[PDB]
Amino acid sequence: RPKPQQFFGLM
Amino acid sequence: QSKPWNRYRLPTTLLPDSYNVTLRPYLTPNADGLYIFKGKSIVRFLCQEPTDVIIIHSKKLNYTTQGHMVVLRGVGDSQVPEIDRTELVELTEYLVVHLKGSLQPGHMYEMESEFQGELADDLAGFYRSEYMEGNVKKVLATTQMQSTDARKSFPCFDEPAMKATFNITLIHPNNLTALSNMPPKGSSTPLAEDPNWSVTEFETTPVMSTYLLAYIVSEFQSVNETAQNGVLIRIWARPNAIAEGHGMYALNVTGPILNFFANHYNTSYPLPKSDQIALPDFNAGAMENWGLVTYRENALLFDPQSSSISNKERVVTVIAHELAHQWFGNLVTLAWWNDLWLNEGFASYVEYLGADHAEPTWNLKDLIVPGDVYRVMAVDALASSHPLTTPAEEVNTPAQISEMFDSISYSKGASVIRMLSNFLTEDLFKEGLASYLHAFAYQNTTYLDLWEHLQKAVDAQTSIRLPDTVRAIMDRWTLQMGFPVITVDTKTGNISQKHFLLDSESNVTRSSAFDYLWIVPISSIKNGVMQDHYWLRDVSQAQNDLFKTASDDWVLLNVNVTGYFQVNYDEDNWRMIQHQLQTNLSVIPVINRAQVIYDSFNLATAHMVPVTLALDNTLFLNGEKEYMPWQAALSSLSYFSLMFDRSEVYGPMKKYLRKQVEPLFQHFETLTKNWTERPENLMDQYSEINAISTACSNGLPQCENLAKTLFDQWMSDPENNPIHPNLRSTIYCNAIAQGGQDQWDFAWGQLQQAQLVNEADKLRSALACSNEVWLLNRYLGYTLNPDLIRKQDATSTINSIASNVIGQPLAWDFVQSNWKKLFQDYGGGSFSFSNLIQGVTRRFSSEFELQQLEQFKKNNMDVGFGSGTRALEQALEKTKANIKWVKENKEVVLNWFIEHSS
Ligand SMILES: *[C@@H]1O[C@H](CO)[C@@H](O[C@@H]2O[C@H](CO)[C@@H](O[C@@H]3O[C@H](CO)[C@@H](O)[C@H](O)[C@H]3NC(C)=O)[C@H](O)[C@H]2NC(C)=O)[C@H](O)[C@H]1NC(C)=O
Ligand SMILES: *[C@@H]1O[C@H](CO)[C@@H](O[C@@H]2O[C@H](CO)[C@@H](O[C@@H]3O[C@H](CO)[C@@H](O)[C@H](O)[C@H]3NC(C)=O)[C@H](O)[C@H]2NC(C)=O)[C@H](O)[C@H]1NC(C)=O
Ligand SMILES: *[C@@H]1O[C@H](CO)[C@@H](O[C@@H]2O[C@H](CO)[C@@H](O[C@@H]3O[C@H](CO)[C@@H](O)[C@H](O)[C@H]3NC(C)=O)[C@H](O)[C@H]2NC(C)=O)[C@H](O)[C@H]1NC(C)=O
Ligand SMILES: *[C@@H]1O[C@H](CO)[C@@H](O[C@@H]2O[C@H](CO)[C@@H](O)[C@H](O)[C@H]2NC(C)=O)[C@H](O)[C@H]1NC(C)=O
Ligand SMILES: *[C@@H]1O[C@H](CO)[C@@H](O[C@@H]2O[C@H](CO)[C@@H](O)[C@H](O)[C@H]2NC(C)=O)[C@H](O)[C@H]1NC(C)=O
Ligand SMILES: *[C@@H]1O[C@H](CO)[C@@H](O[C@@H]2O[C@H](CO)[C@@H](O)[C@H](O)[C@H]2NC(C)=O)[C@H](O)[C@H]1NC(C)=O
Ligand SMILES: *[C@@H]1O[C@H](CO)[C@@H](O[C@@H]2O[C@H](CO)[C@@H](O)[C@H](O)[C@H]2NC(C)=O)[C@H](O)[C@H]1NC(C)=O
Ligand SMILES: *[C@@H]1O[C@H](CO)[C@@H](O[C@@H]2O[C@H](CO)[C@@H](O)[C@H](O)[C@H]2NC(C)=O)[C@H](O)[C@H]1NC(C)=O
Ligand SMILES: *[C@@H]1O[C@H](CO)[C@@H](O[C@@H]2O[C@H](CO)[C@@H](O)[C@H](O)[C@H]2NC(C)=O)[C@H](O)[C@H]1NC(C)=O
Ligand SMILES: *[C@@H]1O[C@H](CO)[C@@H](O)[C@H](O)[C@H]1NC(C)=O
Ligand SMILES: *[C@@H]1O[C@H](CO)[C@@H](O)[C@H](O)[C@H]1NC(C)=O
Ligand SMILES: [Zn+2]
Repeated sequence: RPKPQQFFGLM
Repeated sequence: QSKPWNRYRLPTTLLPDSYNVTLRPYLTPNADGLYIFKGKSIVRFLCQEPTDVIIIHSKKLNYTTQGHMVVLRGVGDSQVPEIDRTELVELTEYLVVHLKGSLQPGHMYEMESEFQGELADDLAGFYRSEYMEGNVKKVLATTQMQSTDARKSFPCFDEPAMKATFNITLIHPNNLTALSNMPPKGSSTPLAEDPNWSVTEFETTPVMSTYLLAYIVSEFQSVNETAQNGVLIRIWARPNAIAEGHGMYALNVTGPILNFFANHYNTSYPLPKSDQIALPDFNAGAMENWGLVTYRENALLFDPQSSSISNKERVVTVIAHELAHQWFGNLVTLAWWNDLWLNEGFASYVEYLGADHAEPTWNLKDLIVPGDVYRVMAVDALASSHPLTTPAEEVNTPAQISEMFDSISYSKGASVIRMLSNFLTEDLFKEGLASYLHAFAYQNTTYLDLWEHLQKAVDAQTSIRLPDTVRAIMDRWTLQMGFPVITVDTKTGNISQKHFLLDSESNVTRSSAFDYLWIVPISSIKNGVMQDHYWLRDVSQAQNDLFKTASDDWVLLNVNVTGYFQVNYDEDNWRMIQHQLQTNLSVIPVINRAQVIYDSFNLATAHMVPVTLALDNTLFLNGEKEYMPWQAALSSLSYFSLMFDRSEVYGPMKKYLRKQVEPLFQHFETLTKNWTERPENLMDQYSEINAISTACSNGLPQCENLAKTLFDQWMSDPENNPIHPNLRSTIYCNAIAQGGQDQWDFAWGQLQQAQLVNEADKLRSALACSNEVWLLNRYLGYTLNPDLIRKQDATSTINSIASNVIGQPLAWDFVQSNWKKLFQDYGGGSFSFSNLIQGVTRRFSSEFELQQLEQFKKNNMDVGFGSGTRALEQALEKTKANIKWVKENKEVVLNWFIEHSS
């Protein structure tokens, strides 16, 4: 199933 | 001795050869409101070892076969034993055929069944999807087999290694279109028993896995292109979406992407055609069914009139991801779900490569760093993480299989594969990749097969030299969880690795075969010049002159963050880096300008540098024009805003960020010719988006002026929106914040009449930006009205209100008072109590707020918390962490902002 992921992410 | 039908894995005694499957969805309910599908299937299988039982998967199917649930025949002149009985075993999802004698090795058999199931609106197996065209509720039939739901549509050996060919037939209303993996064999023919129905047969599939089958019956239309090599490319969507031209971007990029991959993989596209279909509200996002890829509408369609550049980027990357699978995953398939990370990880990496081919001026490959690397490091820097690899014998049930599909599998998978390609070089990686695909085409693999083919490529050359075998190196990145922080003492060139955890107090209890030591590829730049590559071996500490500096020189590790690790330096080196960025930032690659910010804030969290060193790392940003480093800062500071935006800290913080972003705002003000024309490439557009966002949210009068003027222009002429889609979210929000009920009521009207989801989303979010208490309260009063705010949008809207510093107490009061809505919305759609609880309690950072969260919890007696249970526990735990963080950081952070805001 499709995941590119949104381009932020940071802890 | 347990019975084989009570084991979750299929026997290996029988292997499928080929299936015939005929499915017939009934798109009109049976009057009680039940939708069904009927089917008939024949599976031909070979007996490998003698057995007197046939075990095959079946889920939620009722059998109408004459006699037993199946009829069993020999192929050719093979005899067949008599059936004793057929039974369904629900737990392990089996149809079990007990025989009076044994099947015989080398013989083939055909097993026929007739069955029916609910065509449920449940996004599983063969299912229905309901949507609206003007006045009319439309219903289509479509599939989602991923992972273990092919068995919900027809009985099959539903494990990915058990490949076969499939002859699909659909029986459907004669004015609807039927699609499947393969082209139709010819024109549809009328169904003899009722010519209102037609019969569409499809060409035989290649040898393939059940989870990749698809079939769809709908009123959808397409835009098409025939590639030079005869491959037909179609984008399918709702007739109105096609007519508005929303399929054109997808059509534009698909040809180039397929071409890129055929070359990249050194392997021809393995199918005669490519269909991609945009489904309304497809919650799974997208699914790589071989020859018929499904997408949620907003992932595939694009409206140039109303869509921002980030929508365009989402389309091209989502397409590149699913098309990647048409070779890696579908042509060569991982033998079992424990290796899912390799499949999804690989696609999650090469999606950037494919998309870069379609949009070469966008520098898309860079986006894996913020998008996947630093994203997954957030959760992989926890004691509660897990290794990429799982023993196959631990992954048995459909639930355990579903657990494979997570952040680690996709994003860390992508990260480690990108690291691997980088240290091998892409040319070498591609050679092994091609070798692997060629060797295993139409078959199944484990990750060890890829490593072996990459090793063959390394062994066939003399230029690239590794400190160990590919397998030994990759074992460090796949068999243990987490990643190292690499610390350099530039006075000596001493270099160290240790398992990185954000919580310096955390206890790791998951043991590693390697004592959490990695074999680490380390690139470096010294004074702007690339150094020789270095490998840190499996030791805690080493030394190399590469990492030793003079007083005026600097070194920086992990160029472009190709390596899955973070870097710390001695303070002196940090200052030299800071000095370089202050005087000439061009010397350090843009990705590394971002890395310095990302890593230092993480290191500060871990108590490995003081928080002031991380903030010092943002000082250069007043001269930074590029997207990523600004993104790094904003991502890292959102928590600071969240903890401090109601405190004395906020004034100096706002002022500091105004100081930093003002020149960038000025830059774009000129560049864009007074905002009339966007920057050309994607990164520069993203930077402008963030620049305007940061300026307006931090109270830069010039941005506030821009927002008011444009929104005033829009209100003067509602039908001609003067605000470019890229800037809508900021311009809308800041304008509503500045205005009162006139701006609010206008945007409300626009939201109510909005034909497009993405525009409706922006408006819904912007309405939460009002600084009027009465407006935000009235708005909260709407969120539960399904005539005004979609149920599926309710919690999102409350969260957006909570995000407003003024809306914070309003939303929290609202959620507490109306928690008496769990018994109206655990059965009336999910809602997501979990995400709502987290959003509204996100800010809590004091003992007093903790007391309130505890006092609210004191309604344990009845109503409970539902799917937000223990998300409520997460909130209590996080509040404690926030209390501790604010107590430790308040004073030091206040003084830093005061000092550096002129
Ligand atoms: C899986 O589905 C296949 C497609 O329907 C089946 O293959 C077809 O079988 C048909 C007969 O069973 C053949 O159609 C014609 O039927 C007449 C009956 O009067 C026969 O004499 C003819 O042989 C035949 N016509 C011709 C021109 O040969 C189809 O030929 C045939 N289609 C093919 C081979 O593509 C499979 O039988 C079915 N599998 C199982 C196990 O039942
Ligand atoms: C697969 O078979 C199942 C078992 O036969 C079916 O589930 C049953 O559906 C029945 C009919 O819809 C229900 O029984 C009763 O039906 C009548 C007429 O519709 C109603 O008046 C009654 O209210 C209803 N009884 C009850 C208690 O609701 C059953 O609800 C149900 N039985 C079981 C054991 O689950 C499936 O419908 C069938 N599926 C398909 C796709 O054919
Ligand atoms: C899918 O690919 C198509 C071909 O590359 C694109 O078609 C291009 O659309 C552009 C935007 O509409 C056009 O650019 C300009 O449009 C303005 C507005 O009318 C005109 O002033 C300009 O004359 C015009 N372009 C030029 C070069 O002068 C292009 O005309 C057009 N290009 C071609 C080759 O037809 C589609 O835009 C694209 N679809 C999406 C969604 O990206
Ligand atoms: C699905 O259709 C294919 C193609 O018509 C069938 O393949 C034929 O199978 C027969 C019987 O084994 C062979 O003699 C032919 O050589 C095959 N033809 C081709 C072109 O491969 C296949 O049997 C069908 N599947 C089922 C279950 O009947
Ligand atoms: C396919 O045919 C069906 C039946 O003739 C059409 O469905 C009807 O559509 C009208 C609107 O035009 C509705 O008022 C009816 O309620 C529908 N009937 C049923 C039974 O659902 C359908 O519109 C046709 N579709 C196409 C693409 O031609
Ligand atoms: C896969 O790669 C091979 C090997 O590089 C390609 O074969 C080469 O093609 C070029 C084209 O001009 C020739 O100059 C070389 O002599 C070929 N090498 C060999 C060993 O044959 C091949 O074209 C590629 N195949 C696909 C399907 O992409
Ligand atoms: C899963 O994949 C393996 C290959 O990785 C398949 O085994 C091969 O089968 C082919 C075709 O019959 C043989 O030519 C090879 O010699 C086999 N390779 C081996 C055993 O390493 C295997 O058949 C597949 N499993 C299933 C159930 O199809
Ligand atoms: C750099 O690493 C070396 C060890 O390789 C450290 O120097 C050692 O210090 C210990 C102190 O007990 C001595 O016994 C060893 O003889 C030293 N080794 C030498 C001088 O080669 C040194 O302290 C490290 N410096 C850092 C981490 O800043
Ligand atoms: C680090 O990443 C940058 C891109 O952010 C790479 O720069 C590209 O380099 C290639 C080949 O030299 C050029 O074709 C591109 O035009 C460059 N893009 C940009 C935006 O400059 C750079 O090569 C990477 N550094 C290393 C050492 O791999
Ligand atoms: C880890 O274990 C120690 C005991 O040595 C304990 O003090 C601490 O509370 C534990 N957990 C965390 C999160 O620090
Ligand atoms: C800064 O460094 C860049 C990259 O080496 C160079 O092109 C540029 O001329 C330098 N600018 C100044 C002002 O020294
Ligand atoms: Zn995928």
